[PDB]
Amino acid sequence: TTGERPFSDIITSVRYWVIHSITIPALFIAGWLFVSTGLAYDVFGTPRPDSYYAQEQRSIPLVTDRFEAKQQVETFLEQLK
Amino acid sequence: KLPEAYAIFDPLVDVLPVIPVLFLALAFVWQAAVGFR
Amino acid sequence: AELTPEVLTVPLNSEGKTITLTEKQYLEGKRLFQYACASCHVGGITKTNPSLDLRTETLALATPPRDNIEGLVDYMKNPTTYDGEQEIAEVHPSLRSADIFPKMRNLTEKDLVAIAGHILVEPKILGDKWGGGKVYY
Amino acid sequence: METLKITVYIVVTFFVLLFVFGFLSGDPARNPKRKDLE
Amino acid sequence: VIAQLTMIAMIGIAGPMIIFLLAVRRGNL
Amino acid sequence: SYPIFTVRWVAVHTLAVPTIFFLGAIAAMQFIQR
Amino acid sequence: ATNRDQESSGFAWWAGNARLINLSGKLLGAHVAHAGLIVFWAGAMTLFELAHFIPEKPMYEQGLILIPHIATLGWGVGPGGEVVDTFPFFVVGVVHLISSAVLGFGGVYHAIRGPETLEEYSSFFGYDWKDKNKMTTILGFHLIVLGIGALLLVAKAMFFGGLYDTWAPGGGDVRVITNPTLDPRVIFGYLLKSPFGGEGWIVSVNNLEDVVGGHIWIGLICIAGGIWHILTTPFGWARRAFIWSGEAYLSYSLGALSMMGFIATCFVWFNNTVYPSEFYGPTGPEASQAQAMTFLIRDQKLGANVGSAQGPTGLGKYLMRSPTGEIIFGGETMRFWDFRGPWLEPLRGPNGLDLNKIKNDIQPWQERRAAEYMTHAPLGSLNSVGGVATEINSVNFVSPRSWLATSHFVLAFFFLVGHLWHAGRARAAAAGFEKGIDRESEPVLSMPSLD
Amino acid sequence: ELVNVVDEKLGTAYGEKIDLNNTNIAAFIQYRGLYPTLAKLIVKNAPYESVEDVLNIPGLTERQKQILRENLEHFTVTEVETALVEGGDRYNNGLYK
Amino acid sequence: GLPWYRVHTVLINDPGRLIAAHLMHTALVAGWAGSMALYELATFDPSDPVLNPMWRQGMFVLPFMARLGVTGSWSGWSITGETGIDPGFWSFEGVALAHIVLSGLLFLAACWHWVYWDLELFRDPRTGEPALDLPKMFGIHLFLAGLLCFGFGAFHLTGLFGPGMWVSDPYGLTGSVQPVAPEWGPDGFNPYNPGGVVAHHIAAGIVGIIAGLFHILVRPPQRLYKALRMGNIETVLSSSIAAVFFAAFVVAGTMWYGSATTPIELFGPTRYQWDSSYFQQEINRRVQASLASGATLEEAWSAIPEKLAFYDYIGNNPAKGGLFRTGPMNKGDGIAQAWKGHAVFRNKEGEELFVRRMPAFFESFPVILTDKNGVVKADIPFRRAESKYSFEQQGVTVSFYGGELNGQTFTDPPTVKSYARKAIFGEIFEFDTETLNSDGIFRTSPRGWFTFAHAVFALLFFFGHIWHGARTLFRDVFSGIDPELSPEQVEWGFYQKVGDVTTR
Ligand code: CLA
Ligand code: CLA
Ligand code: CLA
Ligand code: CLA
Ligand code: CLA
Ligand code: CLA
Ligand SMILES: CC1=C(/C=C/C(C)=C/C=C/C(C)=C/C=C/C=C(C)/C=C/C=C(C)/C=C/C2=C(C)CCCC2(C)C)C(C)(C)CCC1
Ligand SMILES: CC1=C(/C=C/C(C)=C/C=C/C(C)=C/C=C/C=C(C)/C=C/C=C(C)/C=C/C2=C(C)CCCC2(C)C)C(C)(C)CCC1
Ligand SMILES: CC1=C(/C=C/C(C)=C/C=CC(/C)=C/C=C/C=C(C)/C=C/C=C(C)/C=C/C2=C(C)CCCC2(C)C)C(C)(C)CCC1
Ligand SMILES: CC1=C(/C=C/C(C)=C/C=C\C(C)=C\C=C\C=C(C)\C=C\C=C(C)\C=C\C2=C(C)CCCC2(C)C)C(C)(C)CCC1
Ligand SMILES: [Ca+2]
Ligand SMILES: [Ca+2]
Ligand SMILES: [Cl-]
Ligand SMILES: [Cl-]
Repeated sequence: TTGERPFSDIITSVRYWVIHSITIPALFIAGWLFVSTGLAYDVFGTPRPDSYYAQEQRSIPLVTDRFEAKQQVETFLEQLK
Repeated sequence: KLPEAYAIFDPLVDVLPVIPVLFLALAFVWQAAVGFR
Repeated sequence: AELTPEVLTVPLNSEGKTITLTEKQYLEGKRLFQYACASCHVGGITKTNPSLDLRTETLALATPPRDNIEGLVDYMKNPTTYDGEQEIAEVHPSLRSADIFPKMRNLTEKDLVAIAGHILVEPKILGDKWGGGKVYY
Repeated sequence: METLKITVYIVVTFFVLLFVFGFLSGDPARNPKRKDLE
Repeated sequence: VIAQLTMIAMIGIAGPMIIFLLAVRRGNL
Repeated sequence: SYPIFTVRWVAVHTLAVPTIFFLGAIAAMQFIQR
Repeated sequence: ATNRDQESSGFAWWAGNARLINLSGKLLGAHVAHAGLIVFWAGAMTLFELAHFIPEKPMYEQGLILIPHIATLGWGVGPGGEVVDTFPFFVVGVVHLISSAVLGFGGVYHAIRGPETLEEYSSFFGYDWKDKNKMTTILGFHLIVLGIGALLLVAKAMFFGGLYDTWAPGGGDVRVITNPTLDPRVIFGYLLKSPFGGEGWIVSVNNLEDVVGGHIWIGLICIAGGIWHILTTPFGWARRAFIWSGEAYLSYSLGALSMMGFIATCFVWFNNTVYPSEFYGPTGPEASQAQAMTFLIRDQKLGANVGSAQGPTGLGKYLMRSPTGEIIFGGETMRFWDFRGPWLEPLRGPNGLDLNKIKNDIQPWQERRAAEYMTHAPLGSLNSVGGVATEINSVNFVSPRSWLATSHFVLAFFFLVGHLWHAGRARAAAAGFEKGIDRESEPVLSMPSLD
Repeated sequence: ELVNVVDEKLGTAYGEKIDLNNTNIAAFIQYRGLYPTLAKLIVKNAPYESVEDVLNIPGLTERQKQILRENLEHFTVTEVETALVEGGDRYNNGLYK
Repeated sequence: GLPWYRVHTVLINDPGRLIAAHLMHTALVAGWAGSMALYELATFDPSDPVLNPMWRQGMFVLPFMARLGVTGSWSGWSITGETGIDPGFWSFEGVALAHIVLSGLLFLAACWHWVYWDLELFRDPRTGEPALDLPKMFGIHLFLAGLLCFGFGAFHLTGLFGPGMWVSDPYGLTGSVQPVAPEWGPDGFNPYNPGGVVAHHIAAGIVGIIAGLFHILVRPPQRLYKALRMGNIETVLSSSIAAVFFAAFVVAGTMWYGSATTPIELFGPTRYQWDSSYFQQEINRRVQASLASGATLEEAWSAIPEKLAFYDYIGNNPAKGGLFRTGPMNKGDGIAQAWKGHAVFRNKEGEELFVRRMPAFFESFPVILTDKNGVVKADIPFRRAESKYSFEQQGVTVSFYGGELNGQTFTDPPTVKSYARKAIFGEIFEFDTETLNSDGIFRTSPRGWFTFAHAVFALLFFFGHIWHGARTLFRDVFSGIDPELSPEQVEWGFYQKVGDVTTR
C-alpha cells in the first residue's frame, strides 16, 4: 500500500457521506441550473432551438473567412433579427 | 388496454415486466452483503 | 427560426381562405400522420407509388385540388386518382374504407384536419426535403 | 452428373460413419488420467 | 408518471430491504 | 493515522466535481423542448 | 452455512451456483424459483402488452410478441386476424402472473428454508447424478409432461376452438382442425427435407393439419419415450459413449437448446403459417415479393404489358423465370421465389405466376396486402426507426420477426458457447484434470517427442 | 460517328415538352387531369404523327377531349426512340424519388 | 552469435571501422546522386520549359541542382530555355561526374580506415581502451558546420562568390538563378522571402561558429554527462536521429505548402494554388486589365502566357496522383503541347455559363454549369428520363479565346460536352499521349513524391529515435533485469520514493 487512506474506509465512513450528501447534489443542481437558465448557450455560443436559422432562411451560416471569422459569426447572429 | 376496472393499475402493469431483471441485480446486492465470499 | 403563427397559416380552401393552426394542432398532426400515413408517406413521398408525392405544388395540380385543408380532408374521406377519375378507397386508407383500413377507425374530423395541416405545413419548413426522397435527406 | 452425386453421397456417408462410430468407440476412456468413466 | 416511479421504487427497494433485514438480524445470508 | 488531502485526492476531485456537474447539466438537457 | 464460501466449496462467488451441484434441495429451489421467473415474465409481459395494445392498429406495429402467440392459438381474434376480444390475453397474463407467485414461493422455500439435500429426506425425490437409472427416470417423467403439453396443443386445435389459419379459404380465420395429418411419410417427410432454399426442412410446414398431426406424433413419441426411460436403464454402448455427471447433462441440454434456438430463429424469419403475418408482420421474403407485386400492379394499371416488359439487364422488369423455369417476380426478389403466402397464391398457376391471372384477377385486397407488407418490411434500427438504414426518423417500427430472430440467434449462440464450455469442463473433471496439470505427472512429459 | 441518342433527343422538343411518342408516363403528373387515365390512353395509343392526333383516341369523353385540348401546348412529338420505349420504360423508367 | 538485426553493433567500440562504414555510406549516397543525375540527364527533354518543364518529367535531383545555380548542360541548353550558353564545368554533367568521383574516393578511404582500424588516435591515452570524446567532437563538427553554413550564405547565395539561388515572380513565369541579398528585418522569417534564407545562413552560421567554439572549449556538466550518457555514442545516435526527423518533417512541410526554397518552376505548383484558384484569379485579373485597355476578348485571352494557363490546370496539382501510379506526370495526361485557349460556355439565351471545377478530393466529378451567380443552367445528366438541364435542352455552346482554338465556336452537343469535361480540370490543353503510351490517369509531381517520402521517413525515424533513446538510457538492463531484484523495490509503501533504497 501507498500511504493514503483506503477508498473503502473513506466511502464507508459517516463523515464522507455527511460531506458528500451535501457536495454531490450541490454540483448536480449547479450543472442542472447551468443548462436550465440557458447560461450554457451563452457561454459556448451554441444555438437554441430557435436560433439556427432566420425564419425564412435555409442556408447554413458557414464561416468562409479565416481572419474575419469572428465578424462573420457576429453578423450571422444579427441576421437572426 | 386492460379491462376498464383494472385501469387504475396501468402504471404498475407498466413496470412489472422489468422485475425479473431486478432479481439478477438482487443476486449482486446479496453477494455484496456477504462480501462475495 | 421559430414555428410562427404565420408558418402555421395554411389555405383552408381554393377560394382564398386560410386557417392558422395551433402548435398543439401541428404536433397532433405530426403524430397522427406518423400513425396513419408515414408507413407509406414518410418525408412526403409515397413508397408504393413514388410518382406521386405530397409536395404542395403537386397537391395543387391534383383534381380536385388538394393543396388546401378541405381538399385533403376530402381525400382522407374519399380518395381519388390524381385526375379525380376513379375512387380508390378500396386500396387506400380512408374513413370510407375504415373497415379494411382499421387505423382510420378512430380518426375524428379534428384528426383529419390536424393531418391535413401537418401535410401542408411540413413543406413550408423542410422545403425540398419534403417529398424529395433520399436525394434530400 | 448423377454419378458424381452418388460418389459424393457415398464418400460423405463413409466419413460421417467414421466420425459417429469413432466417437462411440470408448472416447471418454481416451485420456491420460482417469479412464473408468462408464 | 409519479405512480410508475412510486411502484418502481417500492419493488426496487424490496430486495435490498430483504438483504438489509437479514443482515440486521444475523440471518442465514 | 491517514492524511486527507493527497495528490490522489486532487486527482480524484478534478475528475469528479466536473463530472457530477456535467451529468447534472445533461440531465437538465433531457427536458429541453424545441 | 454449509459450503457457501470458496474455501469449503472450491468455487468462487462468480461460479457460485456450482456450489449447488450436489445439494439437491437448494438446487431444486434454484430451478423452481427460476421457472417462477419465466412464468412471471410471460404474465407481466402479457399484461404490459395488453395495457399498451391499441386493438385497431396491427399487432406488429405495436412491439408485441406474446399476444401474437396467444392469437395464433385462436384466442381473441376473428377473420383476417382482427381482434374481437382482448379478455383471453388478459386471462393468460393474469394466470401466468398468479402462478409465478406459487413457483416463487416453492423456489424460495427450497432454496433457503427447505432441506439442503433431499436424499436422506426421501429416496424418490433424492438423486445421485452418477445414478444412471434415476436420471433416465426423471428424464422419463419430464418427457411424459412435455408429451402431455403437445397433446394440449392438439386439444386446443381439435376440440377447443381451433387455431388461427392464415390459409383458411376466403381469408385468414380461426379454424377447427378435424383431420390432422397422421401419415408418417408426411410428418417425418418434413424431418427428411433439405434445410436449403425451396425446401427448408421443418421450417417449411405450411398447413395446420401437418402441424397438429405432427404434435400428435410428438406427444405419443414423448409419452412412450418417458415410459421407456422409467422402465429402462442405459445400455452399455450409451454407458461407454457419455460422460455421466450433472455438468455433462447440463452441457447436453445446452447444446440441445442452442440448436432449438437457431431453429426458432429460422422459423420466425421464414415461416408465415405458425407465425401468421397478420400478427407478426411480413417476412423479409414476403415484403420483397410484396414490393414486386405492388409495382407490377401500379405499372400494369398505367398500361404496362408486364409479361413482356424487359428490364435493364435483359431480364423481365416485373416477371422472369426461376432456375427451373417457374414464372417468378423479377428484380432482386428473384431470390425469394420460394416464398408462399395467401395474398399471392391465387395468382399462382401450374407454371408459377400466371400472366392471365395477373392481368385480370388481382383483387383490391391483394393490392392492399402487398402495399401493407411492402411498407412493413422487417427492416429498422435498434432505436426502432422503421425502414432502410438511410431512412429518416418518422416511423416507429421494428418488426417482431426481427426482434425474435435476433434475440434468439444471440441466445442460441451463447448457449452453444455454454455447451462447449460445460462439455469440455465435464470431460476434464470426469477425467480429473479440470483444475490443471499434475506437475509431478504431466502427461506430455511421458510422451515421445514429435520430432 | 458515334452518338448518344438520348442526349441527342434532349436537344429536340423532347427536352422541352412531354413527347407523346417517347416520354415516360410519370411526366403527365406535371399538369392537371392527365394522370393516370389520359396518360394511360396516350401511351397505349402512341406513336402519333402530330400532337392533335391525340384527340382521335377511341372512347374518349368530351371532358377528356377538353383537357387534352387545354394541354396540347405542353405536348410534342418526335420520332420514336427505340431506347426510350423498349423495355416498357415509358411505364417504368427505373426512376423513383 | 549476433542476431541479424544487430550485425553493425560490432562498430560501437570500433571508431576506425565505424568511420570506414560512414565513408562507405557517404560513398553510396554520393554515387546515388551521380547516378540519379546521369539517368535524369539521359531521360530529360529540355526543349520546352513552358509546357514540358522538368517537374512534368519526373525529375527529382535536377530541380535541386537548378535551385543552387546549376542550370546548364555541356551540350549547350539551359533549363530556362536559352541556347548557346557555356555553363563551364559545373553543368549538370559536371556535377554528376564530381559526385561519382567523390563516391569513388570515399570508397577507397573506407577501405583504408577499415584495414587500418587500430589507430592510436582512437584509444584513450589513460585507459588504452578505444574511446571517442563526443562532446569535443561535437564542438569541432559544430564549428565546421558553422563555417560552412556562413560561407554558403555569405558567398554562394549572395552571389559574392557563387551563383546565388533560384528566384521567381509570384506566379512562377520568369524564374532564374539570381544573387539574393539577406533580409535582416522581420520579413526574413517570411518563408516565401529568399533573402530570409540568406540571412538565415549568415546568422545561424555565425551562431554555429560561436557555439562550436564553446563546445570545443567548455566541458559538459557532470550532471548532464551522466543524465544523457555522453560517454555512450548511442546517445549521439538518438539525438541526431531526433534532430534529423525534425528537419525531415520541416522540409516535407515547406515542400507541400511551398517556400522560396521550393519554387513552382522546379517542383511544380502546390495543391493550395488550385484550392484557392490562385492562377485563375491572376489570369482573370490580366484579362480584365486587357479588356479595360480596349482589347477584344480574343486579344485579351491571346495575351495570356501559355505557362500561366498551364499552371491553372488540375493535372499539375500534386494532390491528384496515386501511390502506385508511377513515373513522370507526362505518363498520365500526356506531354503538354499547347494551350487550346480559354473555353467560354453559353446557353441558347446567350448567358455565359461556368463549369464547376473538380476539387482535389474527387477522382471523378460531375459536369455542372451555373451562371455567374451559381444558379444551375446546364449539366451532363446521369439519368436522362427526367433531365431538365442537358446541354441539348439548354443549347449549350462553347467559344474559345486565345490558344490553338482562338475564335472558334462549337455547337454540336458531343463536342461541347467534351470540352466541358475538360473544363472541369481548368484550362484545356492538347496532349501527346502517344509518345509515352500515356494511360490518361493523373500522376503526382516531384513535389508530391518528395513530400511523401520525407514525411514517411521522418515518421519512421521517430521510431528510430525512441528505440535508440531507450537503448541509451536502459543500457544496463537491455540483456534483462536484475536476477536478484528485491520484491521490496517493486511493492508499494516500502520506499517513500520509487527505486530509491535510501528511503526505506
Ligand atoms: C435465477 C437466479 C438464481 C437462483 C435461482 C439462485 C439460487 C440460489 N443461489 Mg445463486 N446466484 C445467482 C443467481 C441465482 N442463484 C447469481 C446471478 C449469482 C452471481 C452473483 C449467484 C451466486 C450464488 C452464490 C455465490 C451462491 C448461490 C447460492 C444459491 C442458493 C442458495 C442462496 C442462499 O443461500 O440465500 C441466502 C440469501 C438470503 C437468505 C436473502 C434472501 C434471498 C431470497 C431467496 C430472495 C427472495 C426474494 C423474492 C422476491 C421473495 C418472493 C417470496 C414470495 C413468492 C412469497 C440458491 C439455491 C449459494 C449456494 O450455492 O449455496 C449452496 C451460494 O453460495 N448463488
Ligand atoms: C418441480 C416441482 C417440485 C418438486 C419436485 C417438489 C418436491 C418436493 N416438495 Mg415441493 N413445492 C413445489 C414444487 C416442487 N416440490 C412448489 C411449486 C411449491 C410451492 C407451492 C412447493 C412447496 C413445498 C412445500 C411447502 C414442501 C415441499 C416439499 C416437498 C417434498 C415432498 C413433496 C411430496 O411429498 O409430494 C407428495 C404429493 C402430493 C402432496 C400431491 C401432489 C399434488 C400435485 C400438486 C398435483 C398437480 C400436479 C401437476 C402435474 C403440476 C403441474 C404444475 C405445472 C403447471 C408447473 C419434495 C421434496 C416438502 C418438504 O420439502 O418437506 C421438508 C414441503 O414441506 N414443497
Ligand atoms: C429428452 C428426451 C430424451 C433423452 C435425453 C433421451 C436420452 C437417452 N435415450 Mg432416448 N428416447 C426418447 C427421448 C429421450 N432419450 C424418446 C422420446 C424415445 C422414444 C422414441 C426414446 C427412445 C430411446 C431408445 C429406444 C433408446 C434410447 C436411449 C437413450 C440413451 C442414449 C441415447 C443416445 O445415445 O442418443 C444418440 C442418438 C443416436 C446414437 C442415434 C443416431 C445418431 C444420428 C446419426 C443423429 C441424426 C440426427 C441429426 C442431428 C439430424 C436430425 C434429423 C434427422 C432425423 C434426419 C439416452 C440415455 C437408448 C437407451 O439406452 O435406452 C435405455 C436406447 O436404446 N432412447
Ligand atoms: C527521396 C526519395 C526519392 C524520391 C522522392 C523519388 C521521386 C522521383 N523519382 Mg526516384 N529514385 C529514388 C528515390 C527517390 N525518387 C532512388 C533511391 C532511386 C534509385 C533506385 C530512384 C530511381 C528512380 C528512377 C529510375 C526513376 C525515378 C523517378 C522518379 C519520379 C517518379 C516517382 C515514382 O514514381 O515513385 C513510385 C513510388 C512508389 C511506387 C512507392 C514505393 C513504396 C515501397 C515499394 C514501399 C515498400 C514497403 C515495405 C516493403 C514494407 C516493409 C514492411 C515491414 C517493415 C514489416 C519521382 C519524381 C522516375 C522518373 O520519372 O525519372 C525521370 C524514374 O524513372 N526514380
Ligand atoms: C542514422 C540512422 C540510424 C543508424 C546509424 C542506426 C544504427 C543502428 N541501428 Mg537503428 N534505426 C534507425 C536509424 C538508424 N539506426 C531508424 C530510423 C530506426 C526505425 C526504423 C531504427 C531502428 C533500429 C532498430 C529496431 C534497431 C536498430 C539497431 C541498430 C544498430 C545495429 C543495426 C544493424 O545491425 O542492422 C543490420 C541491418 C540489416 C542486416 C538489413 C536491414 C535491411 C532494411 C530493414 C531494409 C533495407 C534498407 C536499405 C538498404 C536502406 C536504404 C536507406 C534509407 C535511409 C532510405 C545500429 C547501431 C538495432 C540495435 O540496436 O541492435 C542492438 C536494432 O535492434 N535500429
Ligand atoms: C513522443 C515524443 C518523444 C519521446 C517519448 C521522447 C523520449 C526521449 N527523447 Mg526526445 N524528442 C522528441 C520527442 C520525444 N522524445 C522530439 C519531438 C524532439 C525534437 C527533435 C526530441 C528531441 C530529443 C533529443 C535532442 C533528445 C531526446 C532524448 C530523449 C530521451 C530522453 C527524454 C527527453 O530528453 O525528453 C525531451 C523532452 C520532451 C520531448 C518534452 C518536450 C516538451 C516541450 C518542451 C513542450 C513545448 C510546448 C510548446 C512550446 C507549446 C506551443 C505549441 C505550438 C504548436 C503552438 C528519451 C528517449 C535524448 C536522448 O535520447 O537521450 C538518450 C536526447 O538527447 N529527444
Ligand atoms: C476546455 C476549457 C479549458 C479546461 C476545461 C476542463 C478541464 C473541463 C473539465 C471537466 C470534465 C472532466 C467533464 C466532466 C465529465 C463526465 C461526464 C460528462 C459525465 C459521466 C458518466 C457517465 C454517463 C458514465 C456512464 C456509462 C459508462 C461510460 C460507464 C459505465 C456504464 C455507464 C452506463 C454507467 C479551460 C477552462 C482551462 C480554458 C478553455 C476551455
Ligand atoms: C433463489 C435466490 C435467487 C432468486 C430468487 C427468486 C428467482 C426467487 C422467485 C419467483 C418469483 C416470480 C417471485 C414473485 C412475484 C409473483 C407475485 C407476487 C404474484 C401476484 C400477482 C398480483 C398481485 C396480481 C394483481 C393483478 C390482478 C389479478 C389483475 C390485473 C392487475 C394486477 C396486476 C394488480 C437470487 C438471485 C435472489 C439469489 C439467491 C437465491
Ligand atoms: C410437431 C411438428 C411436426 C412433427 C415433428 C417431428 C415428428 C419431428 C421429430 C423427432 C425427432 C427424431 C427429432 C430429432 C434428432 C435427434 C438428435 C438431436 C440426434 C443427436 C444425436 C447425439 C447428440 C449423439 C452425440 C455423439 C454421436 C454423434 C457419436 C458418438 C458420441 C455421441 C453419442 C456423444 C411437423 C414437423 C411434421 C410439422 C410441424 C410441427
Ligand atoms: C572507385 C574509383 C573510380 C570510380 C568510382 C565509381 C565508378 C563511381 C560510383 C557509384 C556508383 C555509380 C554506385 C551507386 C549509388 C546507387 C545506390 C547506393 C542507390 C540505392 C538505392 C536506394 C537505397 C532505394 C531503396 C528503395 C527502393 C529501391 C525503391 C523505392 C523505395 C526506396 C527508394 C526506399 C574513380 C574513377 C572515381 C577514381 C577513384 C576510384
Ligand atoms: Ca416550441
Ligand atoms: Ca494508347
Ligand atoms: Cl416530381
Ligand atoms: Cl427489385
